[PDB]
Amino acid sequence: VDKHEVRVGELAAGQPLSLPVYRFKGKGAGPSVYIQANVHGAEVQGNAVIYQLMKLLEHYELLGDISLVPLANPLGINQKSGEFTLGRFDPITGVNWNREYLDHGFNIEVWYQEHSHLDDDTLITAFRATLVEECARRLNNPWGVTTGHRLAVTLQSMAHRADIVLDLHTGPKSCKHLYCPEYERSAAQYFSIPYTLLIPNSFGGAMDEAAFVPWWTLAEVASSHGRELGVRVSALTLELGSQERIDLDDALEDAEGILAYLSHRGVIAETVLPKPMKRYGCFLKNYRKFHAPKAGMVEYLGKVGVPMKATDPLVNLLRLDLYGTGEELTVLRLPEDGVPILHFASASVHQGTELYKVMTKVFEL
Amino acid sequence: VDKHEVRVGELAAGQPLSLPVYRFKGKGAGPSVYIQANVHGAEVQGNAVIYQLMKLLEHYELLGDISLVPLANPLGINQKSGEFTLGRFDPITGVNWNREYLDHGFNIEVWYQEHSHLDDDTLITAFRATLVEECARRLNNPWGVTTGHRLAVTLQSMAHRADIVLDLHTGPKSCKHLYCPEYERSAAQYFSIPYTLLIPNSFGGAMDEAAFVPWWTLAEVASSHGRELGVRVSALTLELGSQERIDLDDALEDAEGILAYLSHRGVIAETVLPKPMKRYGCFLKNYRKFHAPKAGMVEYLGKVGVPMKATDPLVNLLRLDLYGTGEELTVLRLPEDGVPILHFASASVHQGTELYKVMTKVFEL
Amino acid sequence: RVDKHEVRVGELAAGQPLSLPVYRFKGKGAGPSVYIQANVHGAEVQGNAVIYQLMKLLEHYELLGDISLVPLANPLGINQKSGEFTLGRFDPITGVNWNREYLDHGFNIEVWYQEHSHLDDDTLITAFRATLVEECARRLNNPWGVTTGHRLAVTLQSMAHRADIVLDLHTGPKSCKHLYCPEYERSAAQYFSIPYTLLIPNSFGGAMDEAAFVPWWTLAEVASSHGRELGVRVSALTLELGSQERIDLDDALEDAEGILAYLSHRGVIAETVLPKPMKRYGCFLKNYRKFHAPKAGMVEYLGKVGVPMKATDPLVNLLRLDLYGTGEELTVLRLPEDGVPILHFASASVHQGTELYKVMTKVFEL
Amino acid sequence: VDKHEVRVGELAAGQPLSLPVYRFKGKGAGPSVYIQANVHGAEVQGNAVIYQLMKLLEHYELLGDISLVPLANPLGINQKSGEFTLGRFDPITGVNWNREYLDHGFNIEVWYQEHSHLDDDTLITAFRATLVEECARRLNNPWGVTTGHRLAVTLQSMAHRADIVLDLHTGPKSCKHLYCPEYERSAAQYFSIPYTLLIPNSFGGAMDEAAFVPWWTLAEVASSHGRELGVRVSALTLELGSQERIDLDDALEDAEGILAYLSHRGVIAETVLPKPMKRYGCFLKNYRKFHAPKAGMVEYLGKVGVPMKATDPLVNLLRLDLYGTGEELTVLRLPEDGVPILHFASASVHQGTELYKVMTKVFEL
Repeated sequence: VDKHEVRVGELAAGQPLSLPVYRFKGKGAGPSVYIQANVHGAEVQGNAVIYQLMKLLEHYELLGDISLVPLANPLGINQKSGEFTLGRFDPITGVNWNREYLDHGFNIEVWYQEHSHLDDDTLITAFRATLVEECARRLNNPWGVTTGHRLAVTLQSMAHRADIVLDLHTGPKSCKHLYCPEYERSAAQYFSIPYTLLIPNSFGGAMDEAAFVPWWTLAEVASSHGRELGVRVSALTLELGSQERIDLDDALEDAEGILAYLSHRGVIAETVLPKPMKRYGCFLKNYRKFHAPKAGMVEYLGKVGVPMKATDPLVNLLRLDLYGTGEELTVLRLPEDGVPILHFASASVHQGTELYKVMTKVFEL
Repeated sequence: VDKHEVRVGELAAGQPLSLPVYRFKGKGAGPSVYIQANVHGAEVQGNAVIYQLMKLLEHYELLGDISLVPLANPLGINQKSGEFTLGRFDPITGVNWNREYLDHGFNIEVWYQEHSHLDDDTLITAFRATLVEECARRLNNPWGVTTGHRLAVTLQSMAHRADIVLDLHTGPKSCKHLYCPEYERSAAQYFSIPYTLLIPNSFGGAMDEAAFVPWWTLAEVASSHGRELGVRVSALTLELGSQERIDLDDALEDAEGILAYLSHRGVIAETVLPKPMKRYGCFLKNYRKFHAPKAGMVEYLGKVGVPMKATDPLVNLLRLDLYGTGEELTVLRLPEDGVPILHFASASVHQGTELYKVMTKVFEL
Repeated sequence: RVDKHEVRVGELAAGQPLSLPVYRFKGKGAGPSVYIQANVHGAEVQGNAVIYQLMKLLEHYELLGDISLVPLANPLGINQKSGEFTLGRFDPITGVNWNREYLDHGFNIEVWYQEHSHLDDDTLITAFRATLVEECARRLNNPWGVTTGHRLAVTLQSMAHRADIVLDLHTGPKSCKHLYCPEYERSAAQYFSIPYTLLIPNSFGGAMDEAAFVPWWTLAEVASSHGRELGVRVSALTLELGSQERIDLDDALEDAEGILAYLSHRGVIAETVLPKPMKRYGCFLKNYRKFHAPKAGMVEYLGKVGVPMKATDPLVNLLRLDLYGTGEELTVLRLPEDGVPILHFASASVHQGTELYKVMTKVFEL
Repeated sequence: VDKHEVRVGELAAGQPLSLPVYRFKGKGAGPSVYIQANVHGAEVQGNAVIYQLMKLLEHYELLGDISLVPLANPLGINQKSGEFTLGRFDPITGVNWNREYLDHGFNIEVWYQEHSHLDDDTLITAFRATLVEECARRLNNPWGVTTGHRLAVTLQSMAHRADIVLDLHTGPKSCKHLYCPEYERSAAQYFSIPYTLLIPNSFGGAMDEAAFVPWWTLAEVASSHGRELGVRVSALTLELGSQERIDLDDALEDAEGILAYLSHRGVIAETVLPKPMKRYGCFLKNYRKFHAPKAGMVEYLGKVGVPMKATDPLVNLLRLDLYGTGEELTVLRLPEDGVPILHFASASVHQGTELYKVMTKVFEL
């Protein structure tokens, strides 16, 4: 396993901020893969998944290149506030690190017309080069870029080089879930993840969108001019359970599912079949946020990853300040049938604190 | 002066979160005004400006109603982290409190068509009622709304009721500046603020935009159908110097400038002239952010509100870890001529930390 | 039945007062008085659930002594968030632990004793209590003022000083149920439903229990040095009821049932409530050890809280993706001595020196 | 100037925590010196002081060794919360980095009796070796030590090796002041510092105390057996103005004061005279903390380092929530005549927030 380090920033006291990049060289015509974990500092299980995946890959026949970037945001990973990693956003500005990726601005209609005389492979190579160069340009600005933008664009440049991008995250108190763009709903069949969110061709600041939107858009533009190029990049986001947790056995299960997808895509020569299990989904627009309608102390009743019906108890809300009044213990209920995916990591909420995220209008994939 | 209290939230231990609303009734046909301060918790000087304005208003003849909401975000105001106020964003999620306002989704073209028969005043009354009603609809949701969204929508509902909205902020280490929509560039000459950013018809989550975007879009639609309605609301954001400070004399000067605008608008009967001083403008697109190109300890040389040249030293960057190498003390310079408006409030930066914001292509108003 | 009053403990910059709800059940008898508080550490919310369940139960018992309960005892800490966690343990401005702000009475107890020794036991005790209550008032009446945390602690303390029994309800981070019990009342552990007890000495270290018992224990010592037996006339125990950032009403019922056994034992309630049968272990406080990370990294916790282990047992796996391909990629850290891990760090990522576990060593059955 | 790095810790993502140690070798018999800065993360001016000192030291004739340790707490230096450095205490535990030093437990009376047959220099050498070894023993513990304790003891071990220890800090919003032990009141005359706190032989967790307490106790014990050994180490703490600030020219003034002390002690051969200026002192017991008696917004009126009377206004307390009542704006005053040294860095306080520290019963040195 070839390893190098990639510089992503620098701290006030002088210390460089760098990432370890592990590379497995493929011997064949299989697709290239880029995997990263822990952009969100508290979401550490992704590192254990990378560890297990690399241990497994050491016994497979790699047909395509694989690059793996654990510990992808040291500034967030190393940031504590109390006994909790404050790792989700820049502590100075509040900007979510996974909202700092680069939306390629250029006109794809024009880019396509200017390259439409090239054959598919040549055109694809040129498009990839244009994205990599756009990242370089962005970082070359004399006014500079934000701390998180430098990190994200640096990761993005590496991701753009691959045919397949897997971004490993975790939820707070959460079940395993997956984000797939609508064009590759089938990907969910190979991972070992029970709930999938199908997402549209829209850039919203995150790595997966940053990676797929240019290619999905190029595919549509090409087809609109009678050329069926196809979407040439896969980019998926795996939300592997809960944050602030390392569970090596569970990480192995996640890694086994990833291998099934890698086998399916021809990255590895061996046939690795998907885990037989039920897989459900919902379209992103039906993924709902449930906010505390009143403040108070919270006992979570809705178990993550378990379907619930409209009006079922989601939490008990306890109010010691209201003892004997009639409202010291109340039940907050789920508005619509759905599956609670994740809940707030703390037991005390203000009015409006996000208590849960719930997939509604869920279907079997 | 009538005092009222408006609830905006509730804390886990049981206390309600509420705001003081001071209302002066006008005796006449003057425009109505809504003024708030301290939505960003550290930006406390706005409270002193409200204090001084109310003290002054007691000696003027009010022709229009004025509502004043100091201490507009107690959750942010009361949030300390070390010896400073962590007041800019929700500490749980990182979302800027001034990015939680509501962009009205309804079709203004259709709305206009359905009300085009009304005269100006009734059409304005109808539109205003619609905006107020949409805020109410937003807060009534079984899935709830964020802590910051409840606060923002509550403030916005009050703001929508006024003809003039003044949002009082401060910068970090900053000179006095003003955000003014392009449709009322004339406003800038009445306030006592040397630098003004002229901003376009675009919603970006903030109060001023929330208040003016619907009316500006309405004006455009009306005009397209041959009706020159005009933009019937004014909404301006005053960035009154630096955060984490109360300066009552300085606040009086700010209040006097506000009074000049209110006099100009016929809110008060008396003639209060603008303070004589030079005033400059800049289109929003030319307001640039300068990020640290390297980490280190900063001596700030560019003074806020003082024009400078690209060749001038902006900061000295000290690196004790590089003593003896030639890199221990380096000078940073801005890529372009301009006027630094504000700079970072700390002397320690990581690579990418936003060091200054700078108005470029400045012109005299 | 229950009377509620509010007690002011501070004020916020924007104007809102900081206040506590104080619930009181009046006793109809000669039983001892009891003062119970919870959630002085903001993240330690289970104590509210314990107070809730206890009050629901108490409504059906016969009270011989007064019981005052103070849930939500620190709204400034309780309401303080940082990320998806309550930054509730210390003043966020200064770092000072809210449970290190209590008042150590400085007056000379030997001299106070000599000046009141002619009094009978009950009159001497009443006088001592009055002195403690007055000393708290004097502390808060200072033109230079006092810290935010000291004002809170001293307000709680003055209430606590009025009772015969003080129960401070806490939680650990990821923790089993444990109890702090002063050496002079080792028997108390036999009544609660708590498997592990730390026996603590006569020493003031800034906390409520110490603040409550040190003056009385010292007074008993002074009286005994003169051949007069007064006894330690106040009981002050700290219950660490599981993990923080959690409300578990069923588990809180169990805790409340144990507290009731102690109250029956002390004659606060008329009814017989016998202790839950279970093995109960203890160790002296000096044998309660802090295990710090020897190296930074990602941690998988192997030592389960409340489960005895040996030195040869794995405490955690330490995972280092930055060291992949070397022997340091994944290592096992082990405890240096046999003991019982009580609690561990609430996060999976540690720096060198981060406190990984607290472990009772030299444990014995009580 | 020789430079080496000293390991003090390690972060979660794997990065080492190290300090740059700059060493100037002495040639002769002059006392040795240990200088450190920025143990408290926000107190960055000490770095500028060290930078100036090192530039100056390259031209002086050194008779004793000098070690300088700027950037002495990278974990605290690099920690941000909003636009400020949360650098005073461990963000996990709240423990002040400058309360983590080691109080040597060993019986000095016994130690002295076991070495009383040794002459002064042999005894001094042995006592120093004992202190250094106790630090090593502390760090060699299978149960480990806290993050802050490892740092503090590492710094302390280096400090113990020197004859003169200078710990460079800053206050929040503060004038320049000095902590000087009662046994060397004469040292204060040399520094360029107007206000000095004379401190007793008491260990409170801080570097200076950690460095001097053993030697001061040893002097007491020696003297009690008819041997006037004297206190063989000098340990002073300079609070060099305000935090979150780099001012190079002002740092130069501080460095020159330091060099006057060093010249006075014979560390450098050249005569560097102290700056003429009035110098005052105060015994530590008379340094008082003034806390907010009520919450609110604060305008600081008491200027740091300027004597005041109990009848003078210290702050205006502004309460917008109490407008229209006598409590809308009130004046808080100093209970006793004194010199305000430092005040709170923010303008919004809760009841009990420490507003000022004030030296009372001040005398000219």
